[PDB]
Amino acid sequence: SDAYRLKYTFGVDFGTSYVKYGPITLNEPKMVQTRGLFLRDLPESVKMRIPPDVLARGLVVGDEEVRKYLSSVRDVQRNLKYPLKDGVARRDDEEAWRVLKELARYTLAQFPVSDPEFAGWLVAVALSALAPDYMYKAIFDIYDELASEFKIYAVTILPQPLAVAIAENAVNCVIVEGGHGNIQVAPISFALIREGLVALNRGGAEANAITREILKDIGYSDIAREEYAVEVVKRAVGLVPRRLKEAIRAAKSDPDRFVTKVRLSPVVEVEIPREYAWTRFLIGEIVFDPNHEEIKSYIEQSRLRIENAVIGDVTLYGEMDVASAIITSLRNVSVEIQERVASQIILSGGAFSWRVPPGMEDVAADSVTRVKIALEEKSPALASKVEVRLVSEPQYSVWRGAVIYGYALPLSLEWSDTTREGWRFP
Amino acid sequence: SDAYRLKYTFGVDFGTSYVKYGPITLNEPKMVQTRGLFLRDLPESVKMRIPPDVLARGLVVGDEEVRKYLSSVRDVQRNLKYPLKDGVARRDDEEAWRVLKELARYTLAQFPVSDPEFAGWLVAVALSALAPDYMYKAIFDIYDELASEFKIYAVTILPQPLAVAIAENAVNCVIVEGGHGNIQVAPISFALIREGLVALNRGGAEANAITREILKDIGYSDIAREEYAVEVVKRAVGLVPRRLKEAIRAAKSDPDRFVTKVRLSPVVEVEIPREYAWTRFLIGEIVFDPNHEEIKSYIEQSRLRIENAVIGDVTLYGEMDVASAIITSLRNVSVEIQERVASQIILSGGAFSWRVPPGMEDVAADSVTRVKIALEEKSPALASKVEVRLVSEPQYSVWRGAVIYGYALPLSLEWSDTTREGWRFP
Amino acid sequence: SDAYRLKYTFGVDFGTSYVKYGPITLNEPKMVQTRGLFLRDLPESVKMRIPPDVLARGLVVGDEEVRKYLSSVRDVQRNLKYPLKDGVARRDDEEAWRVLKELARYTLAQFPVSDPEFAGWLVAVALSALAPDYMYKAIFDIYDELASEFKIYAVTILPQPLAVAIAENAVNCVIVEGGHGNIQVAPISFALIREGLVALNRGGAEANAITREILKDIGYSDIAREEYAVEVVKRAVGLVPRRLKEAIRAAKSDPDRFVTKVRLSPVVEVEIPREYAWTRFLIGEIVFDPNHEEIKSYIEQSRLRIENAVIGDVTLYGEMDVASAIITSLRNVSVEIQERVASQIILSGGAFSWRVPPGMEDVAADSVTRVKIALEEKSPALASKVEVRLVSEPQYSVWRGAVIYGYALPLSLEWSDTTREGWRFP
Ligand SMILES: Nc1ncnc2c1ncn2[C@@H]1O[C@H](COP(=O)(O)OP(=O)(O)O)[C@@H](O)[C@H]1O
Ligand SMILES: Nc1ncnc2c1ncn2[C@@H]1O[C@H](COP(=O)(O)OP(=O)(O)O)[C@@H](O)[C@H]1O
Ligand SMILES: Nc1ncnc2c1ncn2[C@@H]1O[C@H](COP(=O)(O)OP(=O)(O)O)[C@@H](O)[C@H]1O
Repeated sequence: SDAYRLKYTFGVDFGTSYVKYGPITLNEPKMVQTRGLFLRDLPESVKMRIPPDVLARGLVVGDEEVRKYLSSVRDVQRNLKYPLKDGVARRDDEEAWRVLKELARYTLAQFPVSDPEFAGWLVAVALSALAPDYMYKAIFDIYDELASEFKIYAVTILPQPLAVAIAENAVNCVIVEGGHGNIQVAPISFALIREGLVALNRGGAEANAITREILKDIGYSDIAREEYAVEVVKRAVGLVPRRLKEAIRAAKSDPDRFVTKVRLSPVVEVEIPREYAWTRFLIGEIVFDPNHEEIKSYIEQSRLRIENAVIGDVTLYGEMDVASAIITSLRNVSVEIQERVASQIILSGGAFSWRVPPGMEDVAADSVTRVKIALEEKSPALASKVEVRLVSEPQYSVWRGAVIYGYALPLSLEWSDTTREGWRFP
Repeated sequence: SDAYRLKYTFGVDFGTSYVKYGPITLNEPKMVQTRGLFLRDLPESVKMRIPPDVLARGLVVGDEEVRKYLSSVRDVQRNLKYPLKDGVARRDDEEAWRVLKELARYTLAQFPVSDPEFAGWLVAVALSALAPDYMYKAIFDIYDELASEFKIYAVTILPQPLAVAIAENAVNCVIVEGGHGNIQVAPISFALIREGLVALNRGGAEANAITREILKDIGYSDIAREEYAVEVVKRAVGLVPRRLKEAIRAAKSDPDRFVTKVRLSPVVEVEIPREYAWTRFLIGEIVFDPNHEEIKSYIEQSRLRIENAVIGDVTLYGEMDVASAIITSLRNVSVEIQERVASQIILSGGAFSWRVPPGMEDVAADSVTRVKIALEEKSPALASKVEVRLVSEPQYSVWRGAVIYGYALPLSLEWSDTTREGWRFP
Repeated sequence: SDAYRLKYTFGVDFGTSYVKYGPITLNEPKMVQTRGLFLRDLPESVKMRIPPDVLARGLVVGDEEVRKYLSSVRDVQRNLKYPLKDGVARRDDEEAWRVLKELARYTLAQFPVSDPEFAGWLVAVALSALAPDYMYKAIFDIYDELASEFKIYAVTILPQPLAVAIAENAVNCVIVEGGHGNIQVAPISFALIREGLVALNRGGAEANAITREILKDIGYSDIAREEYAVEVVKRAVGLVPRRLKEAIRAAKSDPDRFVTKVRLSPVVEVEIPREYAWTRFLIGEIVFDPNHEEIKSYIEQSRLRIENAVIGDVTLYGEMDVASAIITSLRNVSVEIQERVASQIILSGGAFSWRVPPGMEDVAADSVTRVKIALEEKSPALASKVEVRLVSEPQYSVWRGAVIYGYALPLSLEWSDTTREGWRFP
């Protein structure tokens, strides 16, 4: 039906960090941190303390639902699984979708529907652009299973940048998503340019890993293991330089500006010492231009120490700067239209967030000011006409696009594997 | 069976001082002071006076059973064996378990069962967290031998802090056991955190040894040798300072407040003189924070005199404060949950008992008020939100947890050496 | 000059345990156990007994120089500072470099130079790969101060694995250092692969801490506090299993093979009892593969007891096996060359030492045989072609590389912070 959509059209975003979800009726979507928590090796002592309903399905997911079941850090680095490592779950990983299943299951269960006119939801999923074929097939399999439990009339999937352009309803610009895992820049002329869509393998999660290194170098290593901890630290102590080299010089001259103290929990309060105060810049900068002799040295000597198993989640080989990303995304649109499409740049998603702490504007920079000054370095003639803008409520964006897309996607259009578009029915 | 448990589930605690025991049916457990009494070198004169049944097994154990067989102090410091010196019996000591055997034998024999429906007990043992592997294997060997005498259907063992958390059924807090021998602090989130469990090697028995030194300095040394004597003295004359340095200053200014007279027996009545009246504080304080230039001097110069053999049971090297213990136990749980788990602090066990004698509240402090003020000194930001509580009937606690754990521990779960959990059958 | 180098080129290694040092002229370097001994709280009684020269600088360092100033164990666990806890001194610790200063000062003072042609030394320092930026800057500050005292023409610093590859002058292999604090595995093709260099945070010092636990479980705890004591015990009683599980099974079947008696001092002679005889394996094994349900249980229940302050120096979260370390270090070199570079494996450094005591070869294994059988478990196809070798004089190695590197490092090459290579001049 039609007005049936304005109620029961149900958007879902995944991305890496937060799974943003809700029906179209919401003003802004509810969030679930993507982490699933396994309950797997349990001393029968603790199984006595777990409700047999929760332990039955073998996981728990959601912000509040997991917090209650969290044991010590050793438990966290084991049984707390962040699937969607970057935008994507490796096929071979059974634990990867096992959480996504009950993460998606948690999503719908959160919103019951009393109305007997309810024929089942309309589930608009927004995956990352990097999502391969199997990740589509896998997640439709997920919602096919929830069809037996919940009422789902139809399921669709849209690439994440497609949502944002729909969310902004912007006519001419290059969308840039700050997605935690991946940065997806797409130009849009009258709509997405699928050929010009460019999605980096880098994201906010690379700002964690550059923080997760700092907290190891300060001797907080117990804190590093817990991903929530570096999150709070990164978000609080992370900072974006105007120009990295000029900034680090500044922070080594007058560190007292940059020394910060973050209270994670009453026991553990992270003090960024006087010396490393300049490393605050590497935290927020590595999202944008992770090519510098200053970072690429600091990341290299931080790749040496291998604590548990992982060598660290980050790439030593170097990536493309989001300045160079936007440019590369534009060379794929037509020279006719490039003057128009390169006018606006919409920054969106999480990793473009950073707010300059007050009084520090002479050195730090907002994500907006960063991109604008990033273009001046590479393509000067471009940065003249560029008006770069950050979305209001950056991370809520993709979901707002997911429902609008999900709202108008004529329901007689079947999902066909070849076109990778349209509804599928259970 | 099931309702069979609500009767014949049988909890046993050991700990150092009192072995707390009984079936689940009891309101509070019966106690046996852990002391075994050897009858070993007996002039045939006295063997004539001993029933040949008692002398046959070579020991006696229990409060009333030993009192009748106690000879002079020389006999007490010899043939009265306190096993479980701290939480643990050294493997090499045959006398150590030989008492525990007949101490555990005394425990079950105390409770005969008339009902022919009785298939044997369910013995839930609570050992100290410090109990090594052999101490588990040794005590199962004990109950395997009592299987031939008594009816024991199944035997299990739980670490002592696991009991308390079950006894309190507290969801978020850090348990602190005042166990006579050892202080075992564990955080609990939905249940014990085995990684965060921290057990000090210090306990109430270190408050004896600091009293046992005082009674030597007052010239009562005949009284010191008898462990029951310092017990009654410690419990009566022992006291817990608000702040040790401020307190000792007070007690040296106005000693008449603190001069006390304890009647042990009609012959021997201990008068804490006017001078040492300040040493009452070191008695109760050394349980909490045994690092002070005032104690660590007094314990050092009291380590010099070596009377019989032992140099004294106490550590000159210094230990961790229970304030620092709780903190160290929290750094092992996840920064996510630390805000919640650090809220409540449950004090339990014997060594957190002390009651301020009336009118003295301006200087002394209850164990509760002591811990709360202990945290303010170390981790100020923690002590703001901390609500610290003492268990009603502090020492009875562990047993109450031992039965509940012993009540539900599904009986098809075998004891497996690797997991160190579950029932074993004889 | 040139031939001036063949005399006055002066190598210095730090590492954790032994600081190996000497001029290039030596056959093998002289050693200094890294321990500094503070003289800090001294009763004026003892200051009368200390030469005012020694007490002036406030420390003493060196094997013989400290032995003479050692008081009781309480003094040792306080005023005997092992800096470089693992490979690294925490910035905030003033006591950390204060020893390194006079430790390095002790080093040069040991070797006076009579020749008036002597223009000052050439100091080649070998730090650990984990050495951060500040640890470089700190130690150059050290040698800048010794420039006023001694004659130092030039100072350089090389990462420790760089030395070994130079010391061996091996063309194709993966160096593995058994460094007391840390295990640094690097592949070398025509030289070090800085990207493939992988340095574990585990080392011989984790074999102490697993012995330091054993000596607490045997009741020698007075002996545990003294790091020299566990050293001699570890080196003597420590043993490396062929396969840990198969070995522990063997040692619990026939303990009389493994019961050992080590004479530390005429008073104290450590008898590893019959029972724990199997724990000899955990001593030497935890260097290699500290992931086992057998160790990771024994280390966990040994982390509970906290004696003085420290919870114990060791990581409960688990580390990477040196088998998996070598593999992870190879995935960073190019698939073209991996066939060649994975041929030889040079084991080096202290923690790869262990000699099977005679007649026990059926169960124990040399460090060589251990690594070779370690690879067979993980990467079978690799272990076929692998020829693994241990350096002759394992621990002397890094210094031998330090001088050769220090010998040819063209002196017109300045130290530049960015490249982290080359000479600096005072
Ligand atoms: N105030 C902030 N400053 C810096 N980074 C932030 C801030 N708030 C959120 N973030 C980052 O944004 C990320 C959220 O992005 P997200 O929408 O999950 O991307 P996607 O869902 O596409 O993977 C978080 O992982 C976090 O690291
Ligand atoms: N009123 C009191 N004041 C101070 N200490 C007390 C008091 N009552 C009991 N105690 C101490 O508590 C101890 C009992 O603790 P207990 O339960 O035996 O510990 P565990 O059993 O774990 O070893 C006794 O040794 C005694 O010293
Ligand atoms: N025979 C031996 N058996 C086992 N371990 C040994 C033996 N000899 C020395 N070791 C260990 O080797 C270590 C020396 O390594 P070292 O060269 O100090 O490493 P680094 O200097 O890189 O820190 C000592 O700490 C000791 O524990």
